[PDB]
Order: sequence, then structure tokens, then C-alpha cells
Amino acid sequence: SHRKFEHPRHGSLGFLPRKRAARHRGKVKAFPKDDPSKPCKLTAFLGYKAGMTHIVREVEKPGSKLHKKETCEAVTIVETPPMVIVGVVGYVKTPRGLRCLNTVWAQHLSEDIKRRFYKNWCKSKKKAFLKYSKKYETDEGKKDIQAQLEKLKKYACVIRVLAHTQIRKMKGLKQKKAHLMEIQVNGGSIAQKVDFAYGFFEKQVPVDAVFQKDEMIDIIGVTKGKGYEGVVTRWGVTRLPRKTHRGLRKVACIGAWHPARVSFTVARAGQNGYHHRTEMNKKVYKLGKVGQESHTALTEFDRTEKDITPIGGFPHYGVVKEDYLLIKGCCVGTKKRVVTLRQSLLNQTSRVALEEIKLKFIDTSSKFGHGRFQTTQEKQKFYGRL
Amino acid sequence: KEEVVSREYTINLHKRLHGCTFKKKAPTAIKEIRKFAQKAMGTKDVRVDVKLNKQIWSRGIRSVPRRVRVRIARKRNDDEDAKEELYSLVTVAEIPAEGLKGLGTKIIED
RNA sequence: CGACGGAAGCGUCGCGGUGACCGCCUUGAAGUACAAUUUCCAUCGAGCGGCGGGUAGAAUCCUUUGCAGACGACUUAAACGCGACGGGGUAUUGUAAGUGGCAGAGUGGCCGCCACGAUCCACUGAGAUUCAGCCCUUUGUCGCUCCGAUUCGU
RNA sequence: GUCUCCAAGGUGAACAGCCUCUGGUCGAUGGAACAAUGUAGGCAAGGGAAGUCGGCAAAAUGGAUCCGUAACUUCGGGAAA
RNA sequence: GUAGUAGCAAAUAUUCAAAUGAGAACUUUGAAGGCCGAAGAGGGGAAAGGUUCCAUGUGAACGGCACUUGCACAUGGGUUA
Ligand SMILES: [K+]
Ligand SMILES: [K+]
Ligand SMILES: [K+]
Ligand SMILES: [K+]
Ligand SMILES: [K+]
Ligand SMILES: [K+]
Ligand SMILES: [K+]
Ligand SMILES: [K+]
Ligand SMILES: [K+]
Ligand SMILES: [Mg+2]
Ligand SMILES: [Mg+2]
Ligand SMILES: [Mg+2]
Ligand SMILES: [Mg+2]
Ligand SMILES: [Mg+2]
Ligand SMILES: [Mg+2]
Ligand SMILES: [Mg+2]
Ligand SMILES: [Mg+2]
Ligand SMILES: [Mg+2]
Ligand SMILES: [Mg+2]
Ligand SMILES: [Mg+2]
Ligand SMILES: [Mg+2]
Ligand SMILES: [Mg+2]
Ligand SMILES: [Mg+2]
Ligand SMILES: [Mg+2]
Ligand SMILES: [Mg+2]
Ligand SMILES: [Mg+2]
Ligand SMILES: [Mg+2]
Ligand SMILES: [Mg+2]
Ligand SMILES: [Mg+2]
Ligand SMILES: [Mg+2]
Ligand SMILES: [Mg+2]
Ligand SMILES: [Mg+2]
Ligand SMILES: [Mg+2]
Ligand SMILES: [Mg+2]
Ligand SMILES: [Mg+2]
Ligand SMILES: [Mg+2]
Ligand SMILES: [Mg+2]
Repeated sequence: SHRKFEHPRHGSLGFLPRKRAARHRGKVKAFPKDDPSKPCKLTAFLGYKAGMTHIVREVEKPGSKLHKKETCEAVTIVETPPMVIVGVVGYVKTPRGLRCLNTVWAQHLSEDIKRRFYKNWCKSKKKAFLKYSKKYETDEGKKDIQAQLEKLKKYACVIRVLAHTQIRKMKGLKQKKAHLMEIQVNGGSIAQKVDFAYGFFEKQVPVDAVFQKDEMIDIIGVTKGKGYEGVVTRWGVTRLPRKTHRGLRKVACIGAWHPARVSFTVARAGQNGYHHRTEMNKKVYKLGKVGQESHTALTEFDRTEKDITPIGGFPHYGVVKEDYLLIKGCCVGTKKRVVTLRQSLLNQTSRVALEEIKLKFIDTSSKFGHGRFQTTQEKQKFYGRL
Repeated sequence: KEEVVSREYTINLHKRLHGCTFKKKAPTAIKEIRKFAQKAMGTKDVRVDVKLNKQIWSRGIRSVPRRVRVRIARKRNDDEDAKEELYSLVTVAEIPAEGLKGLGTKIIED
């Protein structure tokens, strides 16, 4: 018989299976559509989640209750030191999808990236790319390298650069093995893309070259892990009455008599968290460039001299010293987790997307408690230098 | 370097016993000290002096001291067909007047 | 060798070298006695004995980490950094113990002194605790830097 | 499940509960982890029975001293109202 | 077959050193930390049991892990009106 009363089902069937992701680094499932008329430009960037804080800004939203008023909104700090281009890869459009044609690497590869090719770097002989690097040392070898590049210019339809992070510059991560990914190049002709990619071999690409302030971006990563979990927490099914024999944190009926099988739409206990997710429309409130006033937490209204890092350091992360992005809202994953930043696939035309951000105050009090001092000097002056 | 060596350590039992069950807290402190000696001396055979055991249990089974100053003396075992050539003896150590402030690891002379 | 071919190109074409067929010539076929698979090809795969050239690594267990975790698995680390203390930063509580007081409701002795007294004040936003899954780190102290084990080949 | 004798100190009305002395005893197979579900014990913003057959369960009340105590009543009670 | 699976989880709790032994988380001594808390996990007796009492020793089995251990096994001793 029909169910007595109607309510929507618990959970989404579009995020199945709820298994552990087969990767730790966020994978870009789709890159922005390529517009040849635009200059060559990267479409993605890697970063590390440092922590969260809140900011205050004066809203400019005509017709809104908040117009010319102040609002406090949470932000996430993503430390984004420049990436290093170490190779280029070209794909050919075939009836069976894109097929990788060839991969060309730079002559010199850092130790941090070479660690990515080993399970035990210290115990190994460190032979990776040693023979490959030698053909850059001979005229005949150089001709072969150039020939491979010309082959990409002739047949490749999609060009992606091999870029890795400088993870050594963030000592808080306690990791020396850098993260490598393919970043697609959009704009210009195929020849320009290859020339654009080859020109950056062994060079650094700052985050500012990919993203900017006030634009919407997509954040990709793996959510926080939580292990084996029951249906109530995993799927959000309501608890059973107090007097239920054999427990109340369950789904009462997991299926009708027919079909004589448990369906895949029924909530079941299992892995919760550590799932791959792609979240859209995260606005960039601030881009901090090292060596510039933008790197500090100063604002046109608050002239207190202070850094982005709260006193005592970002919990479980450390001190942010490299380029960083201030992103509205929350970011997937734990502290220190590598996150993938991607340009929006949609055309940003809403007023929120085009809104010009103007921060008034950035909170730098300690996040390891009920912090009430924005700077260490303020705290010391409070206690008579303590 | 030298098989026979003695040093004084300050063991932070508070962080090693964090979140431990009350009925196993003091017993777990003995295991943690035994593990600490093995890493600091590399000898599986670790012997705990009864005085040190008394200090660990001085405040009952729950409240183990937050920090304890101990002396670990690695020495040769001279018994017929000993399972191991060396062993470590952990005993209580005196605390200076200032306490455990600014007190690092110290090597005890002959 | 040269050029071309990227949809799975692994092929096509040109030049040179070389064999066969063909051309000419010579010679033979049988008694294999009336048929008995017309064994002989290329598709890789090879397994071996020799003759040349080429190459001189990884994975896993043990340990470590907690961005992970029921167990497996997963993310890290393994001659310089790591590890153990300590210091600083940060945070929680709310002002430690000791000393002194012409503070203290009062009370008991002696000839103001002595004794008792919860509490109060000063030293004292003091003391205690602070990664165990917080941050920085020799001003300073100390240790360890790898005995091994199991496998894997076009 | 199975009759009975002896019975310390403190707190307190109390061979109540809680702690201790004499005497007895650590006998319940151990080790490492800290998932779901469970069993036992807890707590919780704002609302306060809307839950459920039903306030089931839990919470709240609780000792002592002083004041004060209605309907009704078989005049005794009700009453620790 | 199920299956080396269900299962060993009430009665707060063990730790250190040494001795003995082929072998010790489980025996003994000492030290420490806990519990029973006198209507006891203490000290006796009536029923009922019948040698379980004591000493020494011990291959196996048994004491649902283990045991050098013993209310097990073997030998001997022990109850006076
Ligand atoms: K129904
Ligand atoms: K939720
Ligand atoms: K419910
Ligand atoms: K004081
Ligand atoms: K004070
Ligand atoms: K549980
Ligand atoms: K109700
Ligand atoms: K009897
Ligand atoms: K008689
Ligand atoms: Mg319906
Ligand atoms: Mg897709
Ligand atoms: Mg977790
Ligand atoms: Mg029931
Ligand atoms: Mg916080
Ligand atoms: Mg410290
Ligand atoms: Mg750590
Ligand atoms: Mg009394
Ligand atoms: Mg009593
Ligand atoms: Mg409530
Ligand atoms: Mg409330
Ligand atoms: Mg109410
Ligand atoms: Mg109702
Ligand atoms: Mg209802
Ligand atoms: Mg009803
Ligand atoms: Mg009830
Ligand atoms: Mg009434
Ligand atoms: Mg089992
Ligand atoms: Mg059971
Ligand atoms: Mg157990
Ligand atoms: Mg028990
Ligand atoms: Mg026992
Ligand atoms: Mg009790
Ligand atoms: Mg007691
Ligand atoms: Mg009695
Ligand atoms: Mg047995
Ligand atoms: Mg006996
Ligand atoms: Mg017998």
C-alpha cells in the first residue's frame, strides 16, 4: 500500500557510491571551454587550505536590506605559492575521445617533484629522468626535442602543461613530495599554446596569472574523512523511538517484499567522508602577493600593521608566508589538504559575481581559543608588556 | 659510542597518557616509560627501579605526574646466556631547586 | 637511407643494395610397382647452445606520520634532517606556595606585650596546564641517522 | 537456592549511603586499537508532551528548623495538604 | 559443512623488583596502589557432603587461557572427653 505521508528521500543518489575517493589530490573532471580569440592562459592552480577567519565589509547591493551596511562573513585562506612548469602534453581528438599523443619534459627537474615518482625516495638510487635529461646536452638530442614539439603543434588539439607545487616553501605541511597535475592552456592557436608552454619550462607561474580578485572560481578536493558511519549520520534518516528493541539508529524497513532484493536507493551504513567533491561559485575576496601591502591584513579603514596569520599561527597549519587567496565561504577538506582551483565553466553575469569587494576589517585574533587580541604587541601592551 | 652510559631525562607523561582510561593510566605510564628507554638507549631489556614505580603510583592509579625526571643507565648484563647483551635501568633522579625549568638532557659522569 | 602517413599512425612511396622468378642452355624424374594429410605457410610465443651490442633498478615487510583508519587500505617521513628536553608564541582557569601586615568580628593571659582567629591585603592578571591531531625554534642540552626480511623481467 | 551466632571508628536520626581499622582479598584468560550497531551511565541552546494507545522512559520534588495549611469528613482524619 | 566462526565482557585493579623453573601477565617473598567496610569478600556452627583436612611429590588427563599451580593425581599422616 502507499506510504501514509509524503516527504522527500534522505540523501542524494547523484553522489553514489559513497566510497573513499581513489585519489587524494582533487581531479579536474572538466576544463573551461577554449576560446581561440583570447590569449593563452592557464585554467587551474593548486593550493593548500591554511584555515578560516572572518572579515567585515560594507555591502553595496542596491535594493537590499544590507545596502550601505556592514556584514560579517567567513572566509578561507588558501596558500598558493607559484607553481613550476616541468612539461607539456598534447592530446588528439579521436572518435574514442582525447588520446595522449606525447609528453615532453623540461631538462631540469627539482628534487621535490622527483620525489613524486618514488615510494621511498631516500632508499632509491634517484635515477628518474637522468637518461632523459641527457638528450638536452647534445645537438642531435635537442633536435629530437624540438621535433617532438613540432609534432604537437601539427596534430594536438588540446594542450596541457605539467605543473607542480613548491611544497618545501610551506614547512607546516611537513611534506617534501610535491603535487603534480596537468593544467590546460586556453586561448590562441595550437602553435601558440605549445610555444606558451615551452617558454615556461622550469619557470614559475604565480597564482595571479591564473585568477584575480572578485572573480568566481570552483574548488575541487577530497572532503574530511570520518570512517565507518551509521545511516542516521551518513544519510540523515530520522531516529527510531526510544523503546525500539535492538537499537533505534537504523532504517526500519529496507525494502518491500517485492522486489525480493535490497535496492541501491536504500540508506546503508558505510564509509562517510573522504569523498571527491567539486564546489562552484566561490568568490575571491583578496589576493595576497608577497612583498606587497596586499599580503598583509591591512585595509583602507583599518591601518593596524598586522599579517594575515592570526597570532599563534594557523592551527594545525603554521604561518602563511607565500601568496594566498582569501575565498568567501568554506573549502573542502581538512587543514593542509591540497585543493585544486579551477576557472568557472559558466559565464559569470549575476550582480553577486560582478560585485566589487572592499574589505573593512580582517580578524587576526587567535583561533585556538576566544581570542581577543589582534596582534601580539596589543596583548603585551595590555599586560604591561607581561 | 660507549656501551655503558648514563643520562637524565625529563619524560612528558601528560601528553603520552592523554585520553587514557583511568584504570589503565598508571599501568600505561609504566609501559610508556619502558618504551621511552628503548628508543633513548636502543635496549629491549628495560628494568624499572621499585622507587620509580613507587613514584608513578604515588598519587593512585589516575593522577600520574605530568612530568618525571628519571635516570637511564645502560649497562652490560653479566648472567649466563642472557637473552640480550645490554639492558637499561630506569631510576628516579633528583630535581634541582628551580624545578624542571630550563632543564634539558644531561649526561652523568663516571 | 629519404619522404609521407596520428582515427588504432606500425604502413605507403622513392633511391640504392641483394635473392628468386622469368629469359637461354644443360641434365634428371621410373621399381614411391593402382589412392592413403600434398607435414614444408605466418601469428606471436618461445624454450636452449653459441656469436655481438646494450643496460647497471624498484616494489613490499619492519619503522614513522594522522590530512587516514574496524582490520586491510590511504596521505607523509625515513647523512641530513628527524627525535627527546627546554624556551618563546597561543590558549584555559582566575591571583599559587612562602613571607610580611599598624587589615580583621572578637576572645584568653601578662604588665602596651603575648596567644587564638575564618577571612582580607602586598609581593601576584599570579601560579598551574597548553598537542597528546596547536604555532615557531638550538639562546641552550642530548640522542639516532639506518643489522635486516620478502619478492618482482620486455 | 540454603537455618543461625559474634559485629570497631567517622559522617548522620540511623547495623541508610559514603570513607576507614582488625581480618580477608586483587579470584574472575590476557594484549592492542577506540569504526558502525549495541548494553549501561550522562549532558544539551530555544520550545515544553507538539511525541506516543497512554508522559512509557527520564526529569523535577526530597533532610532539618520556623511560619502557614482548604474542600470534605464516619470528627479519628484529610496533612508532609 | 557450518567454523577457527558465535563466543571469553556482572561483582572497580593492578604495577615494580627479586627468587624458583626447560618454560612465569597467572607460583612464592618484598614494596606500592585498590577493594570487601563488622546484616563483611571477616571469625564459627546446624543441615548436607565424606577425607574435600595436613605433608611431600607429580608423566598425562582435569581446573572451558595458562600454570612451576591443586578442592586434580600419587604416597603417607591426621579426629584422644
Ligand atoms: K503502507
Ligand atoms: K549536514
Ligand atoms: K525522530
Ligand atoms: K599566595
Ligand atoms: K594578584
Ligand atoms: K560503539
Ligand atoms: K502527550
Ligand atoms: K554443618
Ligand atoms: K560422655
Ligand atoms: Mg506518495
Ligand atoms: Mg565527466
Ligand atoms: Mg578520523
Ligand atoms: Mg521492547
Ligand atoms: Mg577555535
Ligand atoms: Mg612548551
Ligand atoms: Mg605530530
Ligand atoms: Mg552524631
Ligand atoms: Mg552505617
Ligand atoms: Mg533542552
Ligand atoms: Mg535551557
Ligand atoms: Mg513551562
Ligand atoms: Mg498528543
Ligand atoms: Mg501524533
Ligand atoms: Mg489519543
Ligand atoms: Mg514513569
Ligand atoms: Mg488531597
Ligand atoms: Mg571471535
Ligand atoms: Mg557475554
Ligand atoms: Mg578484553
Ligand atoms: Mg569485573
Ligand atoms: Mg588475576
Ligand atoms: Mg563499595
Ligand atoms: Mg572501601
Ligand atoms: Mg545482628
Ligand atoms: Mg585450560
Ligand atoms: Mg589443601
Ligand atoms: Mg584425590
